[PDB]
Amino acid sequence: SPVSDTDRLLYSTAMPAFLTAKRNKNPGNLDWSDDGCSKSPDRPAGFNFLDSCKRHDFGYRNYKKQHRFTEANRKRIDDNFKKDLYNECAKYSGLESWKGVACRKIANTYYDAVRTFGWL
Repeated sequence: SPVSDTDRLLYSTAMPAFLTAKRNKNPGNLDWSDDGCSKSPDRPAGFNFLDSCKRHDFGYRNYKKQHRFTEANRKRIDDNFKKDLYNECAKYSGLESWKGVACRKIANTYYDAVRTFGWL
């Protein structure tokens, strides 16, 4: 099912396994292309936001190719993007008190931006 696999990969798959599925284009039937963070840097202040953007692009591109890119589905995909970004930020310990807090503040800005302009 194109929709059950999209949602599994979007909402119930840890990032490394999502990137593996991406790299292998598996399952082949769906859209695996991306423009990274759709011009906003991929690594703002040197933080890796590209993996989260890749998954956010997966969600947008596949819901559009599918029947369901509504405003309420767009928000579910945007919220999963802040989740993914916060997962990356939480990799700073402990120490980078600092990196984690700065990364989260920029993640909030990236999230705010997709909420506002993502319908384009």
